[PDB]
Amino acid sequence: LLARAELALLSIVFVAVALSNGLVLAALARRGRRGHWAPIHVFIGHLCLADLAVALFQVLPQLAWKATDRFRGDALCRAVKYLQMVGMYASSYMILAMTLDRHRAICRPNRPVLVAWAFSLLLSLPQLFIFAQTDCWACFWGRRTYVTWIALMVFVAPTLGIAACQVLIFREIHAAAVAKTVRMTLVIVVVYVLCWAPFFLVQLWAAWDPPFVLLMLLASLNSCTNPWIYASFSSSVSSELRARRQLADLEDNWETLNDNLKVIEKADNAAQVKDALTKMRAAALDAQKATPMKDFRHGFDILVGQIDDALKLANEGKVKEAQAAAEQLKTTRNAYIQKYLRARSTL
Amino acid sequence: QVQLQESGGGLVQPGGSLRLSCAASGRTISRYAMSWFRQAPGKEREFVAVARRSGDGAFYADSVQGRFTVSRDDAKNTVYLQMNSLKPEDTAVYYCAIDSDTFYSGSYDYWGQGTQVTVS
Amino acid sequence: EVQLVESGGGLVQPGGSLRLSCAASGFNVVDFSLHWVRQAPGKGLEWVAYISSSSGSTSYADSVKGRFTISADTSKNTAYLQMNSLRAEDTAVYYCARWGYWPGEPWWKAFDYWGQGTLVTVSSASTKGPSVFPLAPSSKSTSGGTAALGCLVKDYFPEPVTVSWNSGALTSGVHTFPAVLQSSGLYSLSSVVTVPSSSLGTQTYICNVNHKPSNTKVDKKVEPK
Amino acid sequence: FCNLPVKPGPCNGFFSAFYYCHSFTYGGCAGNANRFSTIEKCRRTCV
Amino acid sequence: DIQMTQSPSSLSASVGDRVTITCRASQSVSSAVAWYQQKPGKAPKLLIYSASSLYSGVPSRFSGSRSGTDFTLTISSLQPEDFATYYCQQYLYYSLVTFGQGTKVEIKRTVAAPSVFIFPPSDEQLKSGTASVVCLLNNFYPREAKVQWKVDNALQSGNSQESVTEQDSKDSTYSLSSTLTLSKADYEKHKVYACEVTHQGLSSPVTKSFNR
Repeated sequence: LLARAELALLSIVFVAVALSNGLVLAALARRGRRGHWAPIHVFIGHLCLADLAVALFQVLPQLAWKATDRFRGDALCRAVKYLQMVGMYASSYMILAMTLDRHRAICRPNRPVLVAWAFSLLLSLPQLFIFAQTDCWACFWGRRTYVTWIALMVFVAPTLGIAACQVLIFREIHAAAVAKTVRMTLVIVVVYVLCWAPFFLVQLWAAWDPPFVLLMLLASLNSCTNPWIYASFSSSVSSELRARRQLADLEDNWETLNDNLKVIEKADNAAQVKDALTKMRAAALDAQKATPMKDFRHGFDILVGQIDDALKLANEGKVKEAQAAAEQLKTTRNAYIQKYLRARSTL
Repeated sequence: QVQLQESGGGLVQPGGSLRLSCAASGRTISRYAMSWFRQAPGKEREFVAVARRSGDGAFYADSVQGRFTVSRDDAKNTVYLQMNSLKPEDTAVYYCAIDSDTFYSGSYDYWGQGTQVTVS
Repeated sequence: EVQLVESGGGLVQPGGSLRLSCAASGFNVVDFSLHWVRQAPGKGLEWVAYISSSSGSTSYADSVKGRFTISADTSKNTAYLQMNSLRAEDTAVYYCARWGYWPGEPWWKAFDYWGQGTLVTVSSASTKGPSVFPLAPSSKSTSGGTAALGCLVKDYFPEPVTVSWNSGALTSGVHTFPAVLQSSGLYSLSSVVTVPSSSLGTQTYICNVNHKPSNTKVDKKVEPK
Repeated sequence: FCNLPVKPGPCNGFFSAFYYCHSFTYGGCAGNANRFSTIEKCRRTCV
Repeated sequence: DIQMTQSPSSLSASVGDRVTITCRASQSVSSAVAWYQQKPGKAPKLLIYSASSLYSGVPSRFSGSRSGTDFTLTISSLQPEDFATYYCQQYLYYSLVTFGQGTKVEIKRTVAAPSVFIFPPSDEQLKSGTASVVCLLNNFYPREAKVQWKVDNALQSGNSQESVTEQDSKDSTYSLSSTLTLSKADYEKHKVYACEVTHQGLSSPVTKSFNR
């Protein structure tokens, strides 16, 4: 009966993973009707594909082995191991690819998914000579050797690398659709680490100093948790299934420009106009320096030139003409500063 | 009104080091320069060094330039003279003095008491 | 070659009507706004006024508003500053400087070229030769070591005065002091050298003073007292 | 039980183990009594 | 509208020292601050614009810096050519140009008290109706020497005028001449003329004097 219970748990895990990832892939395919080859779609699609490979070659072998008393089948006997390890590498390499893409999204304006796939495939090639006939043994010391290799390549090294990349991501963010997608990738990383930490912890333990099925189950739960996190974050797939500091400086300088415009339009004489335009000049140069740069600084060139025209009119005693020249600043602001403010939805 | 305390050492050999110290009482010296003067037996007081307020640096006489250094800790109103490479010729009584002119004209109103420095 | 050449200075009365001319080369006055900046002797830099010869107005400092007028000629490629009701307070060296137009680097490189200074002197004092009064050392004026000679140049105008000792032969310890302006509007100057003691080396010394504007040359004797 | 055959653990894993004595790789799950954590323990028990 | 302020009006340093001058703008201005170097008798020359950018042709040892309204000029290693006057300016707009007070970099040297002399007026000058008594300080290494005129132990004020030379091209010392000007009758009114001199290299004021 306990064997049947283990069979039931494994079959349920297989169902959850295969169904969630197939549904996410179907939602992405349906979005494909709109030409939405968005960068995030291919990454999460191949992440779900990696979770599908995991489900098909981690749970199914386990199910077939729990039935009768071994994985009946030698070429396939080791091929299963190869594919399994392929999925084990991909389950973190796709997250690393996503974190790299989120880094890029706030940097200079597919290849990395194929890079992750190539790593997950090549780094599993030893499984085609480690395991061989009855059932397959990993004979050859070999325990700490391959255990350390697997624990580092699959879990520890990509965890620290992705941590460094996420620190770089906050580095560029700190210096908000991208922030939301960064948070999604962060939740994916956290779930991956929590699911897989005890697995390699005890593997290395046995490796240097000599009930695993519970850890296999908890680890495999990550490949069903990921797609639902993505569905929670991504509005398109959810529908189908049913910079910062520079921006703050820009906001401060634009608020200063607006307050100076308020001072100008209510001004009575040339002196207040000149003072407010002086503050306008300072604020506009400061904003022109900050990054949301060709059309940005060009728009601020126009703003400063209009401020200068208003200053020339004010110095000649033409207060009202200076006020009109300052009113042109509202037109320039609406033309350019609003577009630059729109960058806050990307952050 | 302003008092000056000052303490050096005793007999030292020609060699690496001897530090002398002095401190103001009744007046803060962050806004005044302070000077070290040297009076050998049978001689008049010679200038040794002056330390000024902030960023003005410090200046030294020909005899001690490159050999003695002067520092000031305003938190304790203290001036320090670090004497290196001492020679018997430097045996003298050393005095600190407060320049009451913030423009460094050298109007020394307070001297207090010096301390004996002997080099064997 | 980019350069600014100022001219038209000199001595005027406290009634003004003095016109200074700044010629430009390399950069045309059309491409750059032109500023006049004033520096009193012994004083710092003070902005006076500016003109945009091609695209705008002229602006003046509060210190000169109502008195100075800046104009320009884009065919002569020159600028002019006309000063009326000049005071002694306006006596200073005047500089003509460029400043580009927004946008771009030309605006950020403020005052890249200053040209040269032109001196404007405002005083009612008339041209006058100096009188020379050697100040011989006393029997107790540091006698026994090394002693200074002493010499006075008093009440001359204007102030390109050249002072030497022994027709230039005495170069040891020469300290000729910068001229100072008196309440009378004339200048006075002292000049000293140091010589060995014992009656100044038993030598009688000559203080030679030349004032070019009045063609004055005075050689006066220093003999110990 | 030294006479109970082997079948590595269906759970893909790389635990060290010994069996009646030779080393092998234990998956970590669904084994049987013929499994040792130390070759010396195996040899003392069975050989 | 915008005032520039400099604190280090006088900076004493030797060849090779790294020197720093600061300047504060009174308003929340942009990086529109410039640094110029001027030598006596010559027009100022641009060193720094955009408050951080080195003007073309300026030696690389100069460097500017901006922190809000505070701007800084540094020289990595002082050369003898760099002993000049330096100015900061705000150039936010053509009508808003304002300069600082200026700072002068002078050669750091030892301390040596100046030789002190007093000279009575000559007979010729007395016959012209004016008596100028002259006090001379030769070769004080700093330039902060103070001279006080006394006539029959009375303090003089308003009748005296001072002149200080530039740093000596060879000895890097300074000389000071102070002239006390009286009428002929005023000179005859008194007997004893004296000059009291105070400097940081002096342990006790120097008094020179003479009888009329």
